Amino acid sequence: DKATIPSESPFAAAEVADGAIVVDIAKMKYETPELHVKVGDTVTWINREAMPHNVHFVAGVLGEAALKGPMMKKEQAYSLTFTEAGTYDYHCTPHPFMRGKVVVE
Ligand SMILES: [Co+2]
Repeated sequence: DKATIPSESPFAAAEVADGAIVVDIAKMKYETPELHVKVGDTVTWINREAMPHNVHFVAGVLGEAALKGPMMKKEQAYSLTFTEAGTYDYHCTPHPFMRGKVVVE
Protein backbone atom coordinates (compact mmCIF):
# COMPACT_ATOMS: atom_id res chain seq x y z
CA ASP A 1 0.00 0.00 0.00
CA LYS A 2 1.29 3.34 -1.10
CA ALA A 3 -0.97 5.58 0.86
CA THR A 4 -2.14 6.04 4.36
CA ILE A 5 -5.36 7.68 5.33
CA PRO A 6 -5.53 10.26 8.14
CA SER A 7 -9.30 10.14 8.30
CA GLU A 8 -11.44 7.33 6.87
CA SER A 9 -14.44 9.62 6.84
CA PRO A 10 -14.71 13.15 5.39
CA PHE A 11 -14.37 16.23 7.63
CA ALA A 12 -15.36 19.89 7.25
CA ALA A 13 -13.35 22.20 4.94
CA ALA A 14 -12.62 24.44 7.93
CA GLU A 15 -10.96 21.47 9.63
CA VAL A 16 -8.36 21.08 6.83
CA ALA A 17 -4.90 21.23 8.42
CA ASP A 18 -2.77 24.33 8.33
CA GLY A 19 -0.18 23.84 5.59
CA ALA A 20 -2.37 21.41 3.64
CA ILE A 21 -1.77 20.75 -0.05
CA VAL A 22 -5.27 21.32 -1.39
CA VAL A 23 -7.10 20.19 -4.53
CA ASP A 24 -10.50 21.86 -4.85
CA ILE A 25 -13.36 20.03 -6.52
CA ALA A 26 -15.69 22.48 -8.27
CA LYS A 27 -17.56 22.82 -11.55
CA MET A 28 -17.48 19.07 -11.99
CA LYS A 29 -13.73 18.90 -12.06
CA TYR A 30 -10.63 18.44 -10.01
CA GLU A 31 -9.38 22.02 -10.09
CA THR A 32 -5.70 21.05 -9.92
CA PRO A 33 -5.79 18.03 -12.16
CA GLU A 34 -1.97 17.58 -12.11
CA LEU A 35 -0.60 18.08 -8.57
CA HIS A 36 3.11 17.66 -7.78
CA VAL A 37 4.16 16.62 -4.25
CA LYS A 38 6.99 14.77 -2.44
CA VAL A 39 7.11 11.28 -0.93
CA GLY A 40 5.48 11.49 2.48
CA ASP A 41 3.27 14.46 1.66
CA THR A 42 -0.49 14.56 2.45
CA VAL A 43 -2.93 15.79 -0.20
CA THR A 44 -6.34 17.07 0.80
CA TRP A 45 -9.32 17.27 -1.56
CA ILE A 46 -12.09 19.71 -0.72
CA ASN A 47 -15.49 19.55 -2.39
CA ARG A 48 -16.89 23.03 -3.03
CA GLU A 49 -20.14 22.09 -4.64
CA ALA A 50 -23.47 20.69 -3.69
CA MET A 51 -22.97 17.60 -5.82
CA PRO A 52 -20.99 15.09 -3.68
CA HIS A 53 -17.78 13.64 -5.16
CA ASN A 54 -14.95 11.29 -4.06
CA VAL A 55 -11.56 10.22 -5.28
CA HIS A 56 -11.06 6.64 -6.55
CA PHE A 57 -7.76 4.95 -7.41
CA VAL A 58 -8.18 1.68 -9.34
CA ALA A 59 -6.56 -1.61 -8.40
CA GLY A 60 -2.79 -1.44 -9.08
CA VAL A 61 -2.39 2.27 -8.28
CA LEU A 62 -2.20 2.70 -4.51
CA GLY A 63 -1.86 -1.01 -3.90
CA GLU A 64 -3.37 -4.32 -4.98
CA ALA A 65 -6.92 -3.22 -4.09
CA ALA A 66 -8.76 -0.18 -5.45
CA LEU A 67 -9.14 2.68 -3.01
CA LYS A 68 -12.63 4.11 -3.32
CA GLY A 69 -12.77 7.17 -1.11
CA PRO A 70 -15.82 8.31 0.74
CA MET A 71 -18.21 10.85 -0.77
CA MET A 72 -17.41 14.40 0.27
CA LYS A 73 -20.54 16.52 0.58
CA LYS A 74 -20.36 20.30 0.06
CA GLU A 75 -17.57 21.86 2.10
CA GLN A 76 -16.16 18.47 3.10
CA ALA A 77 -12.59 17.22 2.66
CA TYR A 78 -10.59 14.04 2.56
CA SER A 79 -6.84 13.37 2.79
CA LEU A 80 -4.37 10.76 1.59
CA THR A 81 -0.67 10.54 2.47
CA PHE A 82 1.47 9.22 -0.41
CA THR A 83 4.29 7.02 0.78
CA GLU A 84 5.99 6.11 -2.54
CA ALA A 85 7.04 7.95 -5.67
CA GLY A 86 4.91 7.59 -8.77
CA THR A 87 2.10 9.12 -10.85
CA TYR A 88 -1.23 8.24 -9.31
CA ASP A 89 -4.31 8.64 -11.49
CA TYR A 90 -7.75 8.90 -9.95
CA HIS A 91 -11.37 9.62 -10.85
CA CYS A 92 -14.74 10.21 -9.20
CA THR A 93 -16.60 6.91 -8.87
CA PRO A 94 -19.98 7.84 -10.39
CA HIS A 95 -18.35 10.53 -12.61
CA PRO A 96 -15.46 8.67 -14.21
CA PHE A 97 -15.15 11.49 -16.79
CA MET A 98 -13.61 13.52 -13.86
CA ARG A 99 -9.97 12.60 -13.67
CA GLY A 100 -6.93 13.87 -11.91
CA LYS A 101 -3.40 12.80 -10.97
CA VAL A 102 -0.91 13.24 -8.17
CA VAL A 103 2.77 13.12 -9.22
CA VAL A 104 4.83 12.12 -6.16
CA GLU A 105 8.58 12.78 -6.44
CO1 LIG B 1 -18.60 12.97 -8.73
